Amino acid sequence: MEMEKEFEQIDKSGSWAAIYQDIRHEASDFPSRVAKLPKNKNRNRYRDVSPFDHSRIKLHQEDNDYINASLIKMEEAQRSYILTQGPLPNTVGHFWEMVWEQKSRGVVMLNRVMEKGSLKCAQYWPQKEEKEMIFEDTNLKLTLISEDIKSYYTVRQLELENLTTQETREILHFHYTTWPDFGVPESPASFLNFLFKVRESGSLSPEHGPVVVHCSAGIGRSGTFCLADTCLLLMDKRKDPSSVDIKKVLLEMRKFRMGLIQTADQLRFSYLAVIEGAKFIMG
Ligand SMILES: NC(=O)CN1C[C@H](O)c2ccccc2S1(=O)=O
Repeated sequence: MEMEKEFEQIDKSGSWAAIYQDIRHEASDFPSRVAKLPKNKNRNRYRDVSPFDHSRIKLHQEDNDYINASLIKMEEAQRSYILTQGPLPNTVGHFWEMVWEQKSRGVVMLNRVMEKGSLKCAQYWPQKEEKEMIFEDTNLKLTLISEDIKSYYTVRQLELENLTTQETREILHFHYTTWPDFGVPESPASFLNFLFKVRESGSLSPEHGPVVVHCSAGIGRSGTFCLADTCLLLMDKRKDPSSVDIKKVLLEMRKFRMGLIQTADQLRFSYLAVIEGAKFIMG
């Protein structure tokens, strides 16, 4: 079926939970043996969220190459994404090592450091120009260059220096700051505006490594971001945009990381975002 009328048909029939459970039943199951090794327990935020072995990002390190991060490679859309958990106190150095080694331009953050009164990720970037951060375990230096605070999101320019080689690179930090503590946003308008700002920066384009996107577990809000982006790109590429099937795209992405889209409300929100976004693109 088309999307917008399939949407109204699920609303009128109140069957979002059943649609979402079907997706959960059909989703891929691949091994995640490296994630479960005892030496990696303090590298995982949640015991039930792990990268598959076949698609995990490897650190270029002979001691321990493990990080909780997955490469989502979308062949028809010609887009790739790295989805990862919010960094832990003992993985902030690994996080920036990955950004460097994968040649990423942008980092997309969809959570606040504290939500619901608890810590959802480490404070992994510097908040003042004159107070830079040094990660001694991976030999990187990180400096805040500029910060632009808007009503729904903040964009930061950061400098990452590999202290071994003295090479430097400019990284863009896109921080969506207004996702509610509970539920999903009422309108997708600010989330779509944010997606378009990431696109306009070059951070999603083939001349760079894959964008790094995270929330707390790296599957819920993070899944909503890449699902909406890929569906909109396919609608632009194809002769028949009504042939884009959001459930089929989601199942393709779940071949590369488990659990993408965590609730039936996130699934409904993803439909809403793609529907509204397809009108603004046009024409
Ligand atoms: N002095 C240090 O140990 C260096 N670190 C870098 C950074 O300050 C940071 C940020 C958030 C959490 C942990 C750390 S750290 O301890 O790894």
